[PDB]
Amino acid sequence: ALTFPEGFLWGSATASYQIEGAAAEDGRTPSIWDTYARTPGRVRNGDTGDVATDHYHRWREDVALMAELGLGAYRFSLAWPRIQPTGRGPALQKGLDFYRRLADELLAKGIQPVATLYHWDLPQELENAGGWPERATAERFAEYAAIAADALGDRVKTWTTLNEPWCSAFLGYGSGVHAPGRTDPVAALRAAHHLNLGHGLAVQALRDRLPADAQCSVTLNIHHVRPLTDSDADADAVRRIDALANRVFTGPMLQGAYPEDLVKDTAGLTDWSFVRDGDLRLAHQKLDFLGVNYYSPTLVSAHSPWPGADRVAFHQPPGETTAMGWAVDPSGLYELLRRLSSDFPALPLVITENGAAFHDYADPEGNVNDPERIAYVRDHLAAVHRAIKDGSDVRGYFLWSLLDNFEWAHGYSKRFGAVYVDYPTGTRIPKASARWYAEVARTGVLP
Amino acid sequence: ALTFPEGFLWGSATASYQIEGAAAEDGRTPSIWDTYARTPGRVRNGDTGDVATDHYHRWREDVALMAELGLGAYRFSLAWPRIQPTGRGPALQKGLDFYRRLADELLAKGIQPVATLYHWDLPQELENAGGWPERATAERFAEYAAIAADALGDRVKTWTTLNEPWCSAFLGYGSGVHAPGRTDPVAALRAAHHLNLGHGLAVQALRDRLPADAQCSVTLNIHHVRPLTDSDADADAVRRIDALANRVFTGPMLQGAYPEDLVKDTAGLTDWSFVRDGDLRLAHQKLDFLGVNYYSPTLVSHSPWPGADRVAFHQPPGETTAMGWAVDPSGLYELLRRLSSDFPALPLVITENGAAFHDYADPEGNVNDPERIAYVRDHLAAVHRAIKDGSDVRGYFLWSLLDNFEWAHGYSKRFGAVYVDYPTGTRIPKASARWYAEVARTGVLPT
Ligand SMILES: OC[C@H]1O[C@@](CO)(O[C@H]2O[C@H](CO)[C@@H](O)[C@H](O)[C@H]2O)[C@@H](O)[C@@H]1O
Repeated sequence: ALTFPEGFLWGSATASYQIEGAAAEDGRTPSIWDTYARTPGRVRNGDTGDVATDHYHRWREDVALMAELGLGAYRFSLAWPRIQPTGRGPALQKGLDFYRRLADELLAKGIQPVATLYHWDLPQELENAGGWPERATAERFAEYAAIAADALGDRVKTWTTLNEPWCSAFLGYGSGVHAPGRTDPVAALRAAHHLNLGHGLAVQALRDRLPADAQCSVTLNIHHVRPLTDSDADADAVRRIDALANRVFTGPMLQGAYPEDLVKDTAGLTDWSFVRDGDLRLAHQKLDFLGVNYYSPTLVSAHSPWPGADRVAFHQPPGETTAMGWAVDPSGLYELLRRLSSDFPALPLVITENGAAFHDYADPEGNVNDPERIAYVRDHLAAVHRAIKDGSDVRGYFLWSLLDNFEWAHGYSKRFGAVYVDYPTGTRIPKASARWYAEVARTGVLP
Repeated sequence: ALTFPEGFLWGSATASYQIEGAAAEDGRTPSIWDTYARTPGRVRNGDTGDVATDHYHRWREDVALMAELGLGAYRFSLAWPRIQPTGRGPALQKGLDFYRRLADELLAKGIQPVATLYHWDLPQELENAGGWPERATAERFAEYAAIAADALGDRVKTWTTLNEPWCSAFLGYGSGVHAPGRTDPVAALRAAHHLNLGHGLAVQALRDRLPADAQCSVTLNIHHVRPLTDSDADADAVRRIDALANRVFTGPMLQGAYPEDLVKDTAGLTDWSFVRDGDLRLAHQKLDFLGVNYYSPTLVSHSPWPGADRVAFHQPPGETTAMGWAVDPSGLYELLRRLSSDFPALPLVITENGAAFHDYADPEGNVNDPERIAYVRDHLAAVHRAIKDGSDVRGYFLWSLLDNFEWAHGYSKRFGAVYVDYPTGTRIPKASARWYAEVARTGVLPT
């Protein structure tokens, strides 16, 4: 039985388009994912987030559920399309009101609201104007950040600018398997840069409009890259992928510069002239903690999500697999945390996303048993505890996700929730893992 | 497009314990599967068929769906536990009445009732007395056949004695992964013989109590065994498994003799003294057609394969289903060609073919299963080729009309053309249901 540090934060996480629904209600206009999902062949079975879990209408019930589970924090994302339809123009108060009431209720329940400004639902109009590969998008994001802070700054004290920019840039503009579905290596790199720029401009805006005690962060899915063999070549492959997966973001955001090896690796693709003088300084803002997302390790040896790394081959890491077919290896989380502690010793860490998809089902008696999820979470929490014992400054853990939801290109075919959702009715059924996690959250002890 | 013979029969199939529920109503007492499911660790998540799809109560709705889908036949099994609780004594009219009403409803809507006498739900009392390894069970089964024929003979004109005796004998008494859960190679072989015997005695009883035009059959899951390599050693492994999986039943049932190689292969286990004088002639009864069940190929190079410890099994190449089984329609084509070669004068009916996929109902209440449509279409194409090449196949039954209790897998695997939300029992015809209906209506297979 492992005991976690005093004050360790126990929460769950969700994203706006994945759970809200009410896609065309109260002033919300389409995001790139609305467009993408409605495009034949882009999302499994043509699923869309039109309704999803209907959280927009069931929000009060969901907060009550969080309270019953004894969670200390709730990480959610703000829908740019609801707050500032089209990505420009004035704030839409009706949109902000949804988050005002949500945040107020969370606080009334003693649950800390943690808001992510951008979790992929870019207003379609901004993509029409060029999307992330277009510089203006970064400036538009900073204006949106100010709008959000002005409206919710008095109730929300923990802010995250972006969630997994690697996915937005490389899957969104590199391999095109995520909205908006474009496939151009240079567009992907430009997108990555403007996400770095937007992030910095947003933190600047947040610091200026939020109370002095407010916390600001960014959430990155830190790939833990390992080599297939001891070969010197495979070690170079690890470097290349680490550069593209992590350092293209941690470099600018946490060090104020793009890694030189990355620039060299991509020299045949671009000269990075879109990096205007001063952009790196703006991207490099002081953060209160780094949000880390992790699910599985990476093993290595024009339409790719890895511009310039065509020589690299990827392999299935060893271990049992989840419904995503991803390997289950908690050692990757431990090693990843140690790497971060070594590279950024003074930066506190928070696991903002970790969880697993399994083929859950409600039986005739109305129960949803997911012992596999309990095992996955338990094992990964053990790895986190071990990293902490070894010196890593980890301050919290957020289980992706409180609810089964729209898992992007997979549609509703993949269930990650602690709480099962019967989509046709919207009925929530806490799974066995919800009851187990609630105990961990209430005792701070991992059995 | 491929056009099937205008007289080709199109149906769907189910089994009593898998769909009925009402496990303790109207006099029904525990079958070996009720007992097995109640045993910790035997069935996924402790699932049981106590409620299942609640078909015992909602059957009228299911027959209505079949009619809506234009199916020409419905294959179902009779629950011995409902008809004769202890496996002997007075037949319960309430039990018989359920099936009489069901058969009448099917006929009223132009659907041909096809009844299977035994689909694994052996009355517990018969197991307490020895189960299938005990000869009396075969005798009791034949007396049960007469009871069923007397009560339903005026309505049901197509009868099947046993469904997949290989599973009953070897999974039930060999590896113990199926009810009753015993693990004894000799018990498994004795069970196999008594299933062979019971089958024959039942056919005799059916022929005696049914109208002259009634048809009798047996359903066997015929394993299509292939060797990993072209070695003679692998070829012999194929022979050994083919003997244990198929010929241990086809030999006695269709040829009046156990294959000599099987007797040799098992000489270290038994001398088959339980095979009494006259037993082979009894097992060898003329049938109107052979029911064939097929899902995936078998690749070879406590066990359910007595005397075959020198054989290893491998994952056959191809896409996989939720069961992890390889999808290979060529196995069905080849299997049919072999049966046509071995038993040319014996008509064939595909009594079971289908696939499990991780289906879900989306927010709009739809269940899309294009993977199942592809599976069925591909296998039907294989059947059509077999027919064109000379195989006498006269019907096809999609396992299963409904998602149901999939034995040791519990409710974790969905095979239905119709989705079932277990907590409510709500039925939602999947995309495959509408697609299959079109095929069953015109007999035209769109490729
Ligand atoms: O020395 C940079 C250091 O101070 C912070 C405030 O704590 O930000 C200032 O410096 C930036 C870089 O020149 C400006 O872009 C920003 O507006 C300004 O307040 C931190 O972000 C940084 O770590």
